Amino acid sequence: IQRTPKIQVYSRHPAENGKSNFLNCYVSGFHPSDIEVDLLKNGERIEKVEHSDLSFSKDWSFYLLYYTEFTPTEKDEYACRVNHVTLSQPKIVKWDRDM
Amino acid sequence: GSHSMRYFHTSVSRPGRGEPRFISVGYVDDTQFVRFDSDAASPRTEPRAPWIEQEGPEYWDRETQISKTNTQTYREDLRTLLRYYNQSEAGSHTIQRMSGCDVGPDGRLLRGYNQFAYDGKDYIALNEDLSSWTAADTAAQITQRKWEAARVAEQDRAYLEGTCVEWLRRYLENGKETLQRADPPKTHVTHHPISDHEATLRCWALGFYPAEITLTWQRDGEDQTQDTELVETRPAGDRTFQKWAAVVVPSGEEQRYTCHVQHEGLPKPLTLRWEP
Amino acid sequence: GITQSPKYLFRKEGQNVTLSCEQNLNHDAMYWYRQDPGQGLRLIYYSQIVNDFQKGDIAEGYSVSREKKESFPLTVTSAQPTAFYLCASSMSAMGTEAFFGQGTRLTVVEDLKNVFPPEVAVFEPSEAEISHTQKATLVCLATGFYPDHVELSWWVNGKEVHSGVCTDPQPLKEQPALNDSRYALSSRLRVSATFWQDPRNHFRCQVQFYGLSENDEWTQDRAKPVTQIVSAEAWGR
Amino acid sequence: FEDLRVLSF
Amino acid sequence: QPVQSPQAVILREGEDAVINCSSSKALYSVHWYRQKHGEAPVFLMILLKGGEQKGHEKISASFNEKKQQSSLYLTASQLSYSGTYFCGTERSGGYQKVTFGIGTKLQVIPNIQNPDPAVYQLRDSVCLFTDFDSQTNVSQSKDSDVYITDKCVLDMRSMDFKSNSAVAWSNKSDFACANAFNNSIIPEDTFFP
Repeated sequence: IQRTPKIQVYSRHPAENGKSNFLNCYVSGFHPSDIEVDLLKNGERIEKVEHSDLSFSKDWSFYLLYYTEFTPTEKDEYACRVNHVTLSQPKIVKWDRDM
Repeated sequence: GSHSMRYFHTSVSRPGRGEPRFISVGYVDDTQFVRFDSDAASPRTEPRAPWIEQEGPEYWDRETQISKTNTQTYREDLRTLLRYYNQSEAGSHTIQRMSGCDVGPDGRLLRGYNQFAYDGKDYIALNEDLSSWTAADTAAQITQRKWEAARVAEQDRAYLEGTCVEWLRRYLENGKETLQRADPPKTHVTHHPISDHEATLRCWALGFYPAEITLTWQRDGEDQTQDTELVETRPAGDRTFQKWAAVVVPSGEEQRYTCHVQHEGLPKPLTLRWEP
Repeated sequence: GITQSPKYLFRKEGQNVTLSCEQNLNHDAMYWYRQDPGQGLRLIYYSQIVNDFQKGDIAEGYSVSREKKESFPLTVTSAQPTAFYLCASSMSAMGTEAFFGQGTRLTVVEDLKNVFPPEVAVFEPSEAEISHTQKATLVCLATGFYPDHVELSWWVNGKEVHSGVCTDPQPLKEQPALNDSRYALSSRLRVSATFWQDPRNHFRCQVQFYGLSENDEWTQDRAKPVTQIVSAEAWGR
Repeated sequence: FEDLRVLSF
Repeated sequence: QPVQSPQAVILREGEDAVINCSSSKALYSVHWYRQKHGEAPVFLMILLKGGEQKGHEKISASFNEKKQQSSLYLTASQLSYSGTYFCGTERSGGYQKVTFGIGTKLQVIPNIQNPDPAVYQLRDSVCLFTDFDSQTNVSQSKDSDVYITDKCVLDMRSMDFKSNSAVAWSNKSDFACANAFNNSIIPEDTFFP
């Protein structure tokens, strides 16, 4: 059985313009494990991107954390490009400070 | 109060690409301490928590052998489940195992675990009595019967009652300052108007350990959970966690009710009310 | 069950031989042991699954492979002397019972010219034994054979005997000083006076010797001491 | 501390 | 690693033998095997717990409180109980291997109801010392050309008659039937025809 990931784009600490932070993407609830998560800066990929070790919840659904060091600015835009078996085209989720 | 130790296993068959992948990750409550991915350059049981490096070379050496064998064990299981489930070789499949135990504040075993899943859905789980098996279907019953004859459940019970309790008690002790430290959430409410006649009250909780948290939006009276939207408790990437809960409040004389937050790191359950 | 091959095997100096062990019980775990007097059973190599095998404690001189669940063969190289190798296989080990194979007797023969088959002779029970007790004892002697790759078997009226059959647990060295000394073994069959005194009762005594093969190169004046059955025969009196 | 898999399927 | 207490024992027929074994590291299970020197060790029983199990007479075993020390009990010892008893020890993660130590060499001696010490000469040329009690110890052969075998117990299941024996033979002309057994502790009332 296939399950669609629940993409969430957020920061390690609250977004302060010009001050250092981490941009996280937490994909959850997906099955199979074969996922492709890319982190974008103004519609462009990042080379320096690490990730957490493959693990799941009680309901067997998988979870991964993709993260990178960043400096938030009111001009720079951050988003996430995720693809999985369940998706026909890569889904993009926009980073929002307000909510 | 309570504490848990878990060992998550994942075995993914990738035919047409190559040999299967085996990744075993250990957790003490919500903190990762070990990692063994067979897809690494030099597969080895590696530290993941600072409070685990104090373990001697023998600990790592014995765990690496257990994992280098488990890799070959799960290989055979991916093959066996093709025969059992009347499946062909061409396809890509997944085997998951969840081992470990929950212990109460008194350090005594509360519940023992030895669960398995095939392709997302359940396979074979060990019953709470640590004697009987729950097969998901008649193909899993073949494993239930293979294991009953070979007295598998007895071996698990020995580890879950013994080994697992003793190791969890040791891990908590080494990681005393971290694993047993209360970290409460950083609470605040954000207000955004979804329209002109309606608004959203999102309740934020950030930087908290452990993961267990209850966020309930109540409109004067308790039961308002059927219309509140909440995300999955997400990790910050520095041991601590995050979570929000948003209810869609109307517009007028309505932004007067409160939100309630429960976390074991809190001396009392906190109550939040928004105003500009 | 489990089939460990061969029962009897010889080895030349600096030679490598691969011992077999196959099962069908679908057992995950497989074990190889070396039995020596006073040392007891000792674990050479073991395997709990396919592709994975672990060493300890007797090695080097030994190598194994686990390409299938069914087979776990042990290759004994140029290092090690003479010993009895046993082979076990359990379903899930630890926990379950381990079932064994017949065993393998491995002797290092320096030169093929030392290999000799047995000289088998049968001794008729004494009349003084029947006159003193209504019981008659037959003796079978295997003399001048090398190595100790033999199995004694009494046959009365074409059927294999076991009641009143008595073979020496250890053979005698014909030349105690020498190591490559030939062996002697005695087996004895006792029956009542009536059975031996009847002429229609037949007394055969088989000795199965394991020697050289078809592949072996023999040069000497003697006949090739190949794997053979040499037996002495006795009749009723 | 993880132990070996008890028995295969 | 697995230590066996008797390591070697000789007992009379029917006599009650007690084999003991211990470990230093807590074992999950203990196996007991009996072997006939050049054969496959035959499985007796396995113990997972934790107390006494099972009291099946003739061949029954015990596993102490927690854990390591297991003992095997043999009650009405029969002639078939002879051989090497081995203790198989199995340990938790990741010491999963059946480990054996130096087994105990158990020897059951027949209780000769009606001994008749006698040395006979069999047709072709061979000496047979037979029907001698188990206390009689046939040992050594000081002469080089003289070959004397060890004691070997024969069992006429047909009549329930068991008997000890030793065969002697030599190429020498001086090899006498009466003089055949001297180094061996031979009784006074020994029969010589």
